[PDB]
Amino acid sequence: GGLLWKIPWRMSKFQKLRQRRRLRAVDNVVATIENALAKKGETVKAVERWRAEMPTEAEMLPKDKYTIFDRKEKRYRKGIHKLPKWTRVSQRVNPPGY
Amino acid sequence: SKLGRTPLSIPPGVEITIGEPFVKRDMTQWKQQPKRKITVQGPLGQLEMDIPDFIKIDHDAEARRATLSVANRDEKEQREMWGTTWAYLNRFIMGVSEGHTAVLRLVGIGYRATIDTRPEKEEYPGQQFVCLKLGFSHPVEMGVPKGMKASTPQPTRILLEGINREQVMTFAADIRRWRVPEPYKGKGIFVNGETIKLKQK
Amino acid sequence: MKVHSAIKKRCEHCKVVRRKANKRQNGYLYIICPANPRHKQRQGYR
Amino acid sequence: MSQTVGATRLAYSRVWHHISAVTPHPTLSTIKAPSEAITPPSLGRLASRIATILMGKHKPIWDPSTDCGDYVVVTNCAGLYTTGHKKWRKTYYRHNTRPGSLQAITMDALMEKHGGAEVLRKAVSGMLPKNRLRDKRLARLKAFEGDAHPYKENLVRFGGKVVGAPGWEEAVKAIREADMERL
Amino acid sequence: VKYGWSTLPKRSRPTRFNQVTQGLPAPTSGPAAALKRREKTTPLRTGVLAVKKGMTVFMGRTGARIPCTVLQLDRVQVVANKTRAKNGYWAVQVGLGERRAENVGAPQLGYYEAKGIPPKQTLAEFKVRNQDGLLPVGVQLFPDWFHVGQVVDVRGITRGMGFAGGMKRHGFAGQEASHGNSLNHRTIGSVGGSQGSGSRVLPGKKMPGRMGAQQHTVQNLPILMVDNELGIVVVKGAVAGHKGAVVKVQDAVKKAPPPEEFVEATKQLLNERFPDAEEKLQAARKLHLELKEARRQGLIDSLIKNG
Amino acid sequence: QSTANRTKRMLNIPPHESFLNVPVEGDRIIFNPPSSEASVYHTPFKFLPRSDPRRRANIYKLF
RNA sequence: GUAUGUCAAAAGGGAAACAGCCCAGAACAAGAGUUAAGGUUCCAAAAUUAUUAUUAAGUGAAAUAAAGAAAGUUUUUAUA
RNA sequence: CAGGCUAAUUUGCGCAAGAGUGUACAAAAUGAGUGCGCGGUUUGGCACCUCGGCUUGACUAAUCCUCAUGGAUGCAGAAACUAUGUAGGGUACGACUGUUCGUCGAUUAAAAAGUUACAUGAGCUGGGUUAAAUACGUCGUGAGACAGUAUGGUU
RNA sequence: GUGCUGAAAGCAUAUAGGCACGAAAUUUACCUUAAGAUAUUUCUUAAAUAUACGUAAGAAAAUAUUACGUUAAUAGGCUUA
Ligand SMILES: [K+]
Ligand SMILES: [Mg+2]
Ligand SMILES: [Mg+2]
Ligand SMILES: [Mg+2]
Ligand SMILES: [Mg+2]
Ligand SMILES: [Mg+2]
Ligand SMILES: [Mg+2]
Ligand SMILES: [Mg+2]
Ligand SMILES: [Mg+2]
Ligand SMILES: [Mg+2]
Ligand SMILES: [Mg+2]
Ligand SMILES: [Mg+2]
Ligand SMILES: [Mg+2]
Ligand SMILES: [Mg+2]
Ligand SMILES: [Mg+2]
Ligand SMILES: [Mg+2]
Ligand SMILES: [Mg+2]
Ligand SMILES: [Mg+2]
Ligand SMILES: [Mg+2]
Ligand SMILES: [Mg+2]
Ligand SMILES: [Mg+2]
Ligand SMILES: [Mg+2]
Ligand SMILES: [Mg+2]
Ligand SMILES: [Mg+2]
Ligand SMILES: [Mg+2]
Ligand SMILES: [Zn+2]
Repeated sequence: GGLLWKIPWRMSKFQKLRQRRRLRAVDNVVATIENALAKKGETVKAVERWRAEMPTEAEMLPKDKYTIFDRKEKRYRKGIHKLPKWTRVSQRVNPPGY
Repeated sequence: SKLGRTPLSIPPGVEITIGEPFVKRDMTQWKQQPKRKITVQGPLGQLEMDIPDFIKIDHDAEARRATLSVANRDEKEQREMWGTTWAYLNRFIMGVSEGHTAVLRLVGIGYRATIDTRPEKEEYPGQQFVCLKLGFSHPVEMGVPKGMKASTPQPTRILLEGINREQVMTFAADIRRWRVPEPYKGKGIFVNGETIKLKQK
Repeated sequence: MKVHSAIKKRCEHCKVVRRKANKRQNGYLYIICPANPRHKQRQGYR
Repeated sequence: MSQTVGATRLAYSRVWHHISAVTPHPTLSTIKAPSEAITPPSLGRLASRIATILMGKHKPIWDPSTDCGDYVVVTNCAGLYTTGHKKWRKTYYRHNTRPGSLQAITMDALMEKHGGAEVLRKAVSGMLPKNRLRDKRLARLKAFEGDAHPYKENLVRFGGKVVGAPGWEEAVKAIREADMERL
Repeated sequence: VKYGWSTLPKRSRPTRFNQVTQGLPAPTSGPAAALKRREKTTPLRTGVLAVKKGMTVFMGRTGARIPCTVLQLDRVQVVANKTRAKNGYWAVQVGLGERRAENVGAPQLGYYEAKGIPPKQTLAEFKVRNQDGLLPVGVQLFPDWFHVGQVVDVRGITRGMGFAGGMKRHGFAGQEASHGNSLNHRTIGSVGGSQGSGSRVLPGKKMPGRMGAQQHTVQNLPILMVDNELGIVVVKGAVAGHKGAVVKVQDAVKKAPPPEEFVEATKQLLNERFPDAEEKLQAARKLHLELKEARRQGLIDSLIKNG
Repeated sequence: QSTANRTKRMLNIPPHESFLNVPVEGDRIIFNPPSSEASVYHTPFKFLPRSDPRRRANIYKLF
């Protein structure tokens, strides 16, 4: 193509820091909701599903925090900043093996 | 370095003088590394070198020995110069005591060498000039550097002598550069037993 | 001399060295052999 | 508005600062330990400090429209400190719009024709705003190859002690102590 | 940058503060470096100013016929000397001819007044190698300054041609003459490439313009005849300019200097023909101060009527 | 810049570091000798009369 | 074709310059106000801010050229 | 038509591996079918967008000559082969063809290529292509047509 | 491309360190143009100097450039060769 979308293949240490904090912030929203309901003895299927198949920022590997799965790439990995609205959508899990 | 650890046996007559660390101011460099001036004197002559300061020399007089050591073996630069500085000293000691020699063999029909004087091209008074007839339209004349003695026991053999090995072997290579040995007949100038494998025909 | 991107030893007398490296250029990897001068190789172009 | 009503004579005056390219600089050097390893300021790190003085951005009254910059006398530019192999592998280019007339030269070859002063002028020049004050500000940079320069009497002083001299900080403190004996 | 790599302002003078005696490297640029890289090519002696008088042939006593150009020396004098201490290079300033005082300006009238030399017509500097090439001020240079067989370089101004087209000025071939060509028989044709080459005419493009009236040097010309009575120096070959124009003759730069015995023999003739060059110069310098002081005070009229 | 608000931010110069170390839990008086020329109304102690009680050790000594 | 969004009909900040990407939806001003994306040696507002390692090639530093070669270097795991 | 995107293809190249040829012996030379790439010269795809010669250059380097140089059971010398540096200068004349291209004659150290709107028509040329005229062949019931041919045709 | 010394790595190595050879390319040199610091025991107190005008030209589209103007051979005429 001749139209230039200058998007670097890797992120800067500043974009990574904000990513860690956005993943950390989401964990606090879920924990705040889960703790508020536990005090009343209630549960929500969405929360129970999140805490079951989604890790916390402290439990994620750097590769899972800054990259995503892409079957079209050489090594099946791709910069997470290449996902649409990547700063406002949740993305923490990739297929096993990649 | 297994060579640097090896002590250096100072034969009789040879005297090693180690100076104190000094730095000469250079206007183009912000920091010059200190160096030590080592003078090896004896019968044939005297030689001097400037070694880095991280190389420590324990000169034993009554025992006539001198071992080298470095301040940090894990540094690449210190390891390298440990063996290099040891090798240079071993040559300085054996050169001021016995002297280094190089033999050049001239192979070919019409290859001759003669030692004479050329007062018109002499760089210093009494400079000897090795004249070589090597099949060229013109004569090849080379002046021996100050500090060496050249001779010709036979017309097809040259003998160089001096206290500095780097100066002797460098001059031998300057003469050999006129006729490098060829593989088809063996014609050329051979230095210190240098040989060349011949060809089929 | 043979210039290749994949230089390899061809006998027990071949040696890998990096020559012509100085304060201006990085140099080249060489295969030098005192036995056979047909083993001489260089990796990289000027 | 009270903070600006007064005598602005000395705020807009041209101060003559001095720096040596060979003296170690604990602030501008990257190595900070041990004390014997502290280097002088590298070419670009020194140039970035100078461009700030030439612009006047160290002054609390700074404004980009006003030319409130100072002078900077640099000495010992022959020992300009550089890292890696910049001295022999960095190239400076030049063209005059004529195809084929591209002029190239290395740093070591430029220091042989015009000395280390020109290497520092080019580095400071590119760090200044690209406007009509760039040539004036760059002209106030006084770069010399050795210790001799015609401004040994212009350098700022405090009690007769030039800034950067051995005991210039004691001369300054002695003057302020005697300045508090008033209402 | 205006010129070259140097961004230094044009009013700054830092040269005397960057000295080699202080341990600094010798620069590759500057007067000292410029002279050093021209020591082998700079002549040892000075030259002479001569007037091109015409061309002819030199007939040899055995059959030789050599074309040649005749250059006459008309009262060639040494007017001034240049030194490194004062100018940054060695050179001798030589004069030619005479000129009416009224046509000479007051600045030049006082320039010759301090030297004891009559006002000249043309001045020119000849660069020498070292301080041995400087000559006494006020000595006349004759054709014997050169010897037969001496190779010299001749510098002059070429014949002017005015505005010249592309054929005469650059050797352009032109275009066809009959096979349909329309109004473009002597024209330059295309002046460059299209958008892909800059959409502009490139600098240095060869175009019509003025031609000639520029300095031109012919190197390695032998001297065939030397006659002092006629004051001519016959050199082989052709020389730039018209008859009656002044040219500069000097030893060739691409050839070895003349023998040392000859360079000294010529300097020895100047001392014999002008043994009072220094006594007459200092006397003229002394008078200049007296007249210069009178002009300052306004009493010059007195010093004129006394004699 | 495009607006006066943006021009004010690009020309911003921070306050003096003395005013940045603000206090907490209460008020505070600090010694802040400015880098400026003093007015002629700051009479030196040598020009004060012997009766004037304001004569007193330097503020540095009062701290 | 399908799903989602933007542009189209959306200015503003970031991406050197930029219809479609990352933020964010311009009623008008004031403020060292609080922030987003994005950044903080100089051009140019903000760190020459701290910690641990690697690289010596200006590699790289806001658009990853491949297979491959190799006494470049570091680490780990076996081993003499 | 040109420019842009693309690179299947190319009369454009490189690297890797090495069946095999080289009396012997893989790598002097040679290199099946292949793999990994570069490049933007050819023929094409898309549809963002509706010739040749002469004169005069500039630039690239993947080099025909000239300069330095490694390898060469297959470098005795000479000449040539291959390869590494290197683009300063040169690369001409004629016959045929509208020709770039190509074929040929005869010299030469050599008679190499490419990009630039397949450089250059507000600088020239108009032979080719080329509207009106006309004929031939073929096609069409015909008016006419043709990637045909021929003579002529406001630059 | 070709070396000397020589270790890291007891050897080897033109690898680090210390020295060197080496091309129609480069740089210098050479030539022209531009640049205009500087020089002269230079000139100038209302000038030095320059221009205009006239005779021209080593110059020439204009312009510019280089000479001369009676204490003068600048152009023309005349005379001689
Ligand atoms: K004067
Ligand atoms: Mg584009
Ligand atoms: Mg004329
Ligand atoms: Mg013609
Ligand atoms: Mg006509
Ligand atoms: Mg343009
Ligand atoms: Mg234009
Ligand atoms: Mg619409
Ligand atoms: Mg917008
Ligand atoms: Mg940026
Ligand atoms: Mg703030
Ligand atoms: Mg700032
Ligand atoms: Mg880079
Ligand atoms: Mg379209
Ligand atoms: Mg060979
Ligand atoms: Mg050349
Ligand atoms: Mg075209
Ligand atoms: Mg056109
Ligand atoms: Mg007709
Ligand atoms: Mg080599
Ligand atoms: Mg060894
Ligand atoms: Mg060796
Ligand atoms: Mg010249
Ligand atoms: Mg006219
Ligand atoms: Mg007359
Ligand atoms: Zn081998």
